[PDB]
Amino acid sequence: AEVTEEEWLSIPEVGDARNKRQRNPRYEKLTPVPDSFFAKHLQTGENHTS
Amino acid sequence: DVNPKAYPLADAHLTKKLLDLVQQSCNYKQLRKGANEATKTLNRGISEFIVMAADAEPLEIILHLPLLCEDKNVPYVFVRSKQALGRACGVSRPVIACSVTIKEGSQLKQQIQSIQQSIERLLV
Amino acid sequence: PPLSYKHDTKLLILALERLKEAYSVKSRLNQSQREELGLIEQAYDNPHE
Amino acid sequence: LGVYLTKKEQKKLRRQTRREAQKELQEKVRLGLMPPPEPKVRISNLMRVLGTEAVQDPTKVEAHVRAQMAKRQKAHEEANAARK
Amino acid sequence: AKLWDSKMFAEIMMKIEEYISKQAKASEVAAPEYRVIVDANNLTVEIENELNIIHKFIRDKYSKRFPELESLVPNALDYIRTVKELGNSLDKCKNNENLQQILTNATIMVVSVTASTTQGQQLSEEELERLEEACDMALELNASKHRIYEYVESRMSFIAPNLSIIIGASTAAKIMGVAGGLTNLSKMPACNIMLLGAQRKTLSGFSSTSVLPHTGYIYHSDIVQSLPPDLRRKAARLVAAKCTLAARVDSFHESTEGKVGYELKDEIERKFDKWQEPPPVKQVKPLPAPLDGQRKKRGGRRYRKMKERLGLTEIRKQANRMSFGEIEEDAYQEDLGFSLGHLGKSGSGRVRQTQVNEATKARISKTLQRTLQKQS
Repeated sequence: AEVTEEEWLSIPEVGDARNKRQRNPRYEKLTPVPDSFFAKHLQTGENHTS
Repeated sequence: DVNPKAYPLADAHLTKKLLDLVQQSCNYKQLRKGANEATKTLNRGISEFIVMAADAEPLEIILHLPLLCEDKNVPYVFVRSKQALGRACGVSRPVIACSVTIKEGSQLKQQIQSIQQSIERLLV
Repeated sequence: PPLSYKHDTKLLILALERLKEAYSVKSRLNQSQREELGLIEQAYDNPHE
Repeated sequence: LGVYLTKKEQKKLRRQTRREAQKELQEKVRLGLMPPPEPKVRISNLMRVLGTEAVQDPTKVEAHVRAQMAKRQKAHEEANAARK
Repeated sequence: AKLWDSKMFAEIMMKIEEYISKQAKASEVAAPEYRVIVDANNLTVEIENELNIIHKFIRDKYSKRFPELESLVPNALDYIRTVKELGNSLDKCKNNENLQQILTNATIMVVSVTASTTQGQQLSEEELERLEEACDMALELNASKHRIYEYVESRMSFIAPNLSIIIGASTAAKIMGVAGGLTNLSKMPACNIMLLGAQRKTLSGFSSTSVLPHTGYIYHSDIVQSLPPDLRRKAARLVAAKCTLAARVDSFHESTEGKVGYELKDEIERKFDKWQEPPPVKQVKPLPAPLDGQRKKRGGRRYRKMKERLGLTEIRKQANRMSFGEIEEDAYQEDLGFSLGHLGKSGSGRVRQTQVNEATKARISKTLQRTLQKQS
């Protein structure tokens, strides 16, 4: 109750610290696994005859 | 005029050639902007001359460079407007001091030397 | 590790394989995973660098 | 005295002039004063732009695309010559 | 020897120039005060160099006793105090109460560990007395340096008024002392002043950031230390720059009242306020509405490249084809939910092996390439 009207007037608007890249990030696109993975998986499992 | 202390002040004719040479050196990356870089070059002994502006409210911030030049035997010259010097240096922000640096087999050599002579002709 | 180590390459190959096994089943990759895979492949193409 | 400008200002001025010219051409096309631009076709671009029609008569298509390439080349050369 | 000559030179200098400084200090307690100030601010460099000579001699002598404490203790004065509190007695290393006030607890542990299994032999009596007199003279010169820095702090109001206004008087005295003088400091670049008095603190297994390297007396000043750590280094740079300006004014004796000092300190405070200002109000973007209809998207070389990158490859197309009836043993122990499908499986319709579409090669971003080139 002791707060004066001027002190009420002085409360500042809350601001968000994080910048644009965190507030509104660009879409995180997805990409398929490279074919090198399937190539390595298939090459592995081959057995030497000796 | 505005800076009566700037005894080695260049005339209007010399300022145009000075700024043209500064811009050409910036094209060849032979220019160092700012008083600190000029001092660093003078200490390294790689500069040949210093072009400084006569408009600066704490003017003595550049006054260290001339004396050091007399220590390192390097010509120095004063210019009227810091904004023009900065524009010649390739920086929109005002620049009060710039230095020109030596490169092995530089194409600017002769022009440099010419301006050097002018400074010695301007001193007293 | 000396500049002329005999096993300077086998260890790098094994380390790259261990790092790559993190995505042996990942059908989708975000930016971090694809950057990691790109770094792994770039290191695999130029082992000396 | 003449005043220089930083490389940033040079890039911005060139970009603004180029964008102005492109918008000018596009709005000229909008108002019908200019025909819509034709695709720029080269030898590699041939089968992509005129693929459905190069099978009709390939030699005429080759002549047309070579004529377009030569028109661009000769426009460049005549601009240089007039600037000489 | 070198110690004897250095001590004699230091005593000769202290009997004359330090005595003159003492008389000048006691006068205020035609021979103007300016020459006394200048000779004191040169005496600081003289005693620093002779203390460096003393420290080198002490290092050379103590290498026989303890050839490792040099790397463990980088500071010269800390080295001298350490050898004073250690001497030939290395078993004293345990729980030294006196070592706490000189060395940090991080490095006392390291020096005790090293002295536990060191190969340094014990010095003889002549080495002990030589080292003891060397350390005593070194600490006497350190006390002289402290007194002369107190004198310079007292004279701060006269030598460099603006620069004393910008930062602490003790910091101003220390930076002029390490720089070599008001003129010597004013001739230094701003990027170098902030590096004054930056001891090469050794990382005791910790990261370099814990050491806080490239940090000078300006970084430890009053105003700089009143900032959050993430805002510290930058602040130091700013202060250094302004400090330089003050020197470049004070070395020419301008604004002796300190008007340039206020004109720089107010803008320093303004920059600090701006850096510490509360973040502004930023509206949040509402989620875009779902899309319907058709949106015209262009084609061309970029579209072709993106389609090639995101398109289905032959090996990938053969991967998600699973043979009916013919059961395949799971070749991935770590996960049974992963299979190659027809890839490598009988009846796949490919006599030869399906090659790798190199259009799907994994490569780094442009900015990652830039960073790698920088880190090369």
